[PDB]
Amino acid sequence: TLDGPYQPTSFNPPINYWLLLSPTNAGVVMQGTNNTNRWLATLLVEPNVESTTRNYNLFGSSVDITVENTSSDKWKFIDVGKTSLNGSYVQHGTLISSTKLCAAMKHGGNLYTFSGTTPNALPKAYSTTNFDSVNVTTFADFYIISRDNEQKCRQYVNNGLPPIQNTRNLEAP
Repeated sequence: TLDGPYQPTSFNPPINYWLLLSPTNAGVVMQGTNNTNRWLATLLVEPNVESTTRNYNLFGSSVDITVENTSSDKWKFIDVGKTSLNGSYVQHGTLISSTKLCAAMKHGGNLYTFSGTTPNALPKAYSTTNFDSVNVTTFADFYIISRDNEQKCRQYVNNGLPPIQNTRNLEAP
């Protein structure tokens, strides 16, 4: 099989697969909803950004969100979510990254993303509801890595993608 890259698209991902996103610049990286109780997204903020209100298109709506990135050297991924149609988005996990990669996976009713600071970012679970039916729309090129190969996803998120598009076969010893 071919891990990627795949171009921005919308689909409902199966459980037990990581989607590894490779955005180029700040903005919305990906979003997903179950159309019932969760509307979710990951935002990207470049280094060296003082607290500022930015506009993001989430599910077609114009949403103003106050963001900051105090890191001089690393990019900041921000997980955001709301739990009702008219609810406010709030910021949850963050991933402070030199690689500009983030990732999400549905497993066991939970939604996992990477959080922390590279090269020591780790998967962490959101478990406030059953997330199994949440779809995705990606706004960056992305790769698909099975949970059985989670070690490969961890290594890429923390250390970078290979310089060529052969991820199926490229892994550190």
